[PDB]
Amino acid sequence: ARVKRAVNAHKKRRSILKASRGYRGQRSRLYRKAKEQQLHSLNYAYRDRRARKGEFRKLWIARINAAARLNDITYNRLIQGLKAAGVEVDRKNLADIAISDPAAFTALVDVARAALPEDVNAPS
Amino acid sequence: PKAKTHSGASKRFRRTGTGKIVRQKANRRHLLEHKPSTRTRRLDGRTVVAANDTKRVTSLLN
Amino acid sequence: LKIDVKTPAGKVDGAIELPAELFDVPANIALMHQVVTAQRAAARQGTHSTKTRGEVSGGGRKPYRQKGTGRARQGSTRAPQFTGGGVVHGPKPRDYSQRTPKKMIAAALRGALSDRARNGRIHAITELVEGQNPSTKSARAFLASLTERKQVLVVIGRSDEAGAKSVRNLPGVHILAPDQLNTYDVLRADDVVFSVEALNAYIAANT
Amino acid sequence: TLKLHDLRPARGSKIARTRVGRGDGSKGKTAGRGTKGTRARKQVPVTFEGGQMPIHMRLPKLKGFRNRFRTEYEIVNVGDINRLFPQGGAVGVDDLVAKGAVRKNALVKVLGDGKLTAKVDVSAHKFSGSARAKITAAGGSATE
RNA sequence: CGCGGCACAUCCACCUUGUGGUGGGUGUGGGUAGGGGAGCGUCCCUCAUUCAGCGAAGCCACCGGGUGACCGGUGGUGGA
RNA sequence: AUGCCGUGGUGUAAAGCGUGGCAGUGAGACGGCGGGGGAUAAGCUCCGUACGUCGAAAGGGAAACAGCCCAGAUCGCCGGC
RNA sequence: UAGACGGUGAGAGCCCGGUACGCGAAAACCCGGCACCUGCCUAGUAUCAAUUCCCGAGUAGCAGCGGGCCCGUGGAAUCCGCUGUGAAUCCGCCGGGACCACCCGGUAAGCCUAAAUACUCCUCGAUGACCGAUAGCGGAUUAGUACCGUGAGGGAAUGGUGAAAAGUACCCCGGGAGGGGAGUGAAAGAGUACCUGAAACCGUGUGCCUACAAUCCGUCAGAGCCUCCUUUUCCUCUCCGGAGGAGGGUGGUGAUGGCGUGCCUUUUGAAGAAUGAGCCUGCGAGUCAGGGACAUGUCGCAAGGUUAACCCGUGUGGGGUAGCCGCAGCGAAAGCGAGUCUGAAUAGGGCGACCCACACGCGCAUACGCGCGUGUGAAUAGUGGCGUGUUCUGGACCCGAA
Ligand SMILES: [Mg+2]
Ligand SMILES: [Mg+2]
Ligand SMILES: [Mg+2]
Ligand SMILES: [Mg+2]
Ligand SMILES: [Mg+2]
Ligand SMILES: [Mg+2]
Ligand SMILES: [Mg+2]
Ligand SMILES: [Mg+2]
Ligand SMILES: [Mg+2]
Ligand SMILES: [Mg+2]
Ligand SMILES: [Mg+2]
Ligand SMILES: [Mg+2]
Ligand SMILES: [Mg+2]
Ligand SMILES: [Mg+2]
Ligand SMILES: [Mg+2]
Ligand SMILES: [Mg+2]
Ligand SMILES: [Mg+2]
Ligand SMILES: [Mg+2]
Ligand SMILES: [Mg+2]
Ligand SMILES: [Mg+2]
Ligand SMILES: [Mg+2]
Ligand SMILES: [Mg+2]
Ligand SMILES: [Mg+2]
Ligand SMILES: [Mg+2]
Ligand SMILES: [Mg+2]
Ligand SMILES: [Mg+2]
Ligand SMILES: [Mg+2]
Ligand SMILES: [Mg+2]
Ligand SMILES: [Mg+2]
Ligand SMILES: [Mg+2]
Ligand SMILES: [Mg+2]
Ligand SMILES: [Mg+2]
Ligand SMILES: [Mg+2]
Ligand SMILES: [Mg+2]
Ligand SMILES: [Mg+2]
Ligand SMILES: [Mg+2]
Ligand SMILES: [Mg+2]
Ligand SMILES: [Mg+2]
Ligand SMILES: [Mg+2]
Ligand SMILES: [Mg+2]
Ligand SMILES: [Mg+2]
Ligand SMILES: [Mg+2]
Ligand SMILES: [Mg+2]
Ligand SMILES: [Mg+2]
Ligand SMILES: [Mg+2]
Ligand SMILES: [Mg+2]
Ligand SMILES: [Mg+2]
Ligand SMILES: [Mg+2]
Ligand SMILES: [Mg+2]
Ligand SMILES: [Mg+2]
Ligand SMILES: [Mg+2]
Ligand SMILES: [Mg+2]
Ligand SMILES: [Mg+2]
Ligand SMILES: [Mg+2]
Ligand SMILES: [Mg+2]
Ligand SMILES: [Mg+2]
Ligand SMILES: [Mg+2]
Ligand SMILES: [Mg+2]
Ligand SMILES: [Mg+2]
Ligand SMILES: [Mg+2]
Ligand SMILES: [Mg+2]
Ligand SMILES: [Mg+2]
Ligand SMILES: [Mg+2]
Ligand SMILES: [Mg+2]
Ligand SMILES: [Mg+2]
Ligand SMILES: [Mg+2]
Ligand SMILES: [Mg+2]
Repeated sequence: ARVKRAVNAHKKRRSILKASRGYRGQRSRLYRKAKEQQLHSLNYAYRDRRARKGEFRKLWIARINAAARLNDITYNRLIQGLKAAGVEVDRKNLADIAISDPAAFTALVDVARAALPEDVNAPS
Repeated sequence: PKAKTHSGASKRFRRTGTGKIVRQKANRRHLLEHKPSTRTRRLDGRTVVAANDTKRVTSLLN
Repeated sequence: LKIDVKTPAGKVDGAIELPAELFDVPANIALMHQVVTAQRAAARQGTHSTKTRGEVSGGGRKPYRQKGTGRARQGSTRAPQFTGGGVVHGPKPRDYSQRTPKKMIAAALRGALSDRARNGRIHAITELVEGQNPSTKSARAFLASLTERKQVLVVIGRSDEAGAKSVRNLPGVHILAPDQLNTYDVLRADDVVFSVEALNAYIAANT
Repeated sequence: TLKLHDLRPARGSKIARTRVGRGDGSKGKTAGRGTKGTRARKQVPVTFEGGQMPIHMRLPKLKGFRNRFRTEYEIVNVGDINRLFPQGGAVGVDDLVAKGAVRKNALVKVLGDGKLTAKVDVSAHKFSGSARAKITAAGGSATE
């Protein structure tokens, strides 16, 4: 029995050229260049769904470091003060309080300031 | 298309009763003056074909 | 174990006993799958061919110079990557006759007839038609008073040409000699219908 | 009832065939060869050991000839004359064939492995030395 | 490390007690050449069953699904 | 000093040894240490090393970096060290 | 006795050609019988003597050089060629693997012979787990045609309207080609460019973005605009119709920040400035034959397993013992045999055979099973099918020279 290869072969061709809409050039009109882009387009999501855990953290740190300095204490000494008083609030929620409610992030500063050791440069 | 056996290795290897392959030993045909009798006697008899050359001798007899 | 002989347009006249070493063998599934497969393979006519690059016509020369043009070197105009060249590893004429042993064939037939006789399907009739000229409207009605199913294997003698002609053109009726029972035909049928002259020829061929 | 959509092969007797050269998810482009040498396009013969003088030209010939007239004999031990014949009687060349201990149209020779108690009376070709003393020690006899 | 998903290997109790599933321990799963294990899709045949001029195949779009090859539902086109 | 050979303890699941099936591989590269040829030149050559990494190893660091340092990716997470 | 197959406006045993089953041949040729015709025989047979005659000539033998047989000139017989030499007619001559002798077999140098077997340009009738237009013959189409070559030779591409041409009367723009309106048809989303009509490639309309920006063309963040379906609280025209904004959501786009050196082959190492690819669609590469060889899965029978050719069957079924492998090994071999070879050796080795967990039994032993027992019934095991991996011979995974 001889088989025409065509009904089988057109199945991995439609589902590349549906996941390749929006690209510009030969990379959305031809099969041999949309396959080469999907190899790069799916690796750039596996590389970046793990990198973006470290890229929202990098923004929460900068938003805490900004709103800490409106209450004249560094980020170097706010996280020490919050770990000493036992406040286990993560940095996503510690940033969204600093944006959306400024009179509640202040009370987490006056707790981290008061729970800090008295001579921060003294050996301990 | 009936498979031939190698016509030379069937003069240099035979079989014992339990599937072993035996052979003879060399250095005993000529130049036997300077060989003492503790060397011509070690080369007498038949030994089992060694464990690393039993796949290329099976596939010549068979 | 005891199958009663029926008569065309009539009654039960006698009884024929089915022996146990021929109709009560246990049903072995993994053996009948090998005898059925080895029989449809013998039905393959095996007549299919293509041409290689050495039998497609022409192609004897080398078409152009190997160095100089900028095209790929090609060697023959009928090599298998050309449109119109020979087929590589194409089908040749082949035989498919497997070589199943005699005991694996006989003991799969006896497991096939046993599985029909265990559920009450072996019937025995004294003749299909009560004359010497054939007729189908009677033999359809007579096989409809026996069974009401779609597949019937009618085993009658070889020299009974009066009744063999009577069941040739029924839809879903097969006809075979007593010494031509095989495993693929009993297993297709639901209802094996012997003859009392034909069952005594199969039992006395196996003691 | 057993129909043809109820027959299936035994579990494990029909395993799939390894089609090779059909993608990187299976045995891929090189189809289990890898190399760029003789093994990658051709076959290396068995008799060839890279150039040095091979295993069938280093070792010498096995000594001696084969006999053109070696009349062999078939073998039945006296321990299976006992078990096949547990009550005695005449044991010819013919009855040993039917009982399944010797080949058709060949010559028999009774050896002596085992114990014999039954009063057998065996006719054969060319008895052993230890068979005329395990048969005459039970009242039997050994003719030709 | 914390919380969820999957896979293999062994261990511990249970039932036809490996032809194997159920339940929790612990360990383990980057990979080329290469070895082993298990599957998807096309086409032909046989057995059974089912849909089709009240619109099959094939082709196109859209809404969904599976750990992967890939699959399904609705509409449009079309004519065995 | 090390390294190797044997034995008695303690520790460790995925170590070993024997016999079959099927292999591939036999052009290696640079770094640390020990030496030969060279001019104690070389991104030079040829060796040793239960030495590493690459090859066949992505991630973070050395501005960029096959071979250096840290660490071995089963998948998810807008969570901590 | 017809449900084979095909046609008919779609899947038909009952519409048609037909099938099952029967009938049919003026003449021609083939075969068969009887006649005519043509030929042959009608004189030997049996016993007996053993003298004589004959029984296939430049042939056989021998020699020289070659050919071919398992046999590559070897110790080389039988068989055939050429060149020399060259017998004998039964007490004859030749063969039985140099050669002799004895024995058994046979009559060379004259001739003819059915059947079993090999083949298919062609003729009729059947069949396909073969192809369906880049397949299948090169050839479904002017096909060995066009075309190329002085020549021998090489050697293409091109099939499908519809059920039925009912093939768009007639009018309008136009020189026409082509269109529009009508019409035919179930369908013109079938218009002699014609069934279905994918992709590359090429227009047109439209929502968004784009003229201060250095972009393996993506991915993660991410504003803004457009589009379509909905809860809320309102306008309440409310049976309305969902009128407008806010909130949420699907789909399109993506100002803007972070990461980011295309795929493939070959390499110590490639984004490469090492090799390959302009794009798409189809085609293009571990396949077969054998009772082959080795392993392994699985079914059958199991001290046995199994048939080959062949025969009888309307088939896949039933027969067929020749054979192969198992059944006992050692040895160069004569051979001997649970043993055999080496040897002067009941010395030692080499290969090969040989069952306990008992009780009883045991010259019984401190104890411990050696020697030997009926079973207490220790577990050996091969052969043949079909699968898979590798392999041997063949073109042997596919393409490529001078
Ligand atoms: Mg885009
Ligand atoms: Mg992290
Ligand atoms: Mg010698
Ligand atoms: Mg000497
Ligand atoms: Mg040719
Ligand atoms: Mg050529
Ligand atoms: Mg062709
Ligand atoms: Mg047969
Ligand atoms: Mg590739
Ligand atoms: Mg290699
Ligand atoms: Mg190489
Ligand atoms: Mg290569
Ligand atoms: Mg040499
Ligand atoms: Mg892995
Ligand atoms: Mg890991
Ligand atoms: Mg691999
Ligand atoms: Mg429709
Ligand atoms: Mg189809
Ligand atoms: Mg789909
Ligand atoms: Mg649909
Ligand atoms: Mg459809
Ligand atoms: Mg080398
Ligand atoms: Mg080297
Ligand atoms: Mg080195
Ligand atoms: Mg080094
Ligand atoms: Mg150095
Ligand atoms: Mg160097
Ligand atoms: Mg170098
Ligand atoms: Mg790295
Ligand atoms: Mg490593
Ligand atoms: Mg790095
Ligand atoms: Mg960096
Ligand atoms: Mg920290
Ligand atoms: Mg029909
Ligand atoms: Mg008719
Ligand atoms: Mg004569
Ligand atoms: Mg001569
Ligand atoms: Mg010759
Ligand atoms: Mg002789
Ligand atoms: Mg004559
Ligand atoms: Mg003649
Ligand atoms: Mg003839
Ligand atoms: Mg013929
Ligand atoms: Mg024909
Ligand atoms: Mg063609
Ligand atoms: Mg077509
Ligand atoms: Mg011309
Ligand atoms: Mg018109
Ligand atoms: Mg019109
Ligand atoms: Mg109309
Ligand atoms: Mg219609
Ligand atoms: Mg239509
Ligand atoms: Mg066209
Ligand atoms: Mg069209
Ligand atoms: Mg601008
Ligand atoms: Mg820059
Ligand atoms: Mg960007
Ligand atoms: Mg290089
Ligand atoms: Mg490499
Ligand atoms: Mg470039
Ligand atoms: Mg390049
Ligand atoms: Mg190029
Ligand atoms: Mg290409
Ligand atoms: Mg393609
Ligand atoms: Mg021997
Ligand atoms: Mg001994
Ligand atoms: Mg096969």
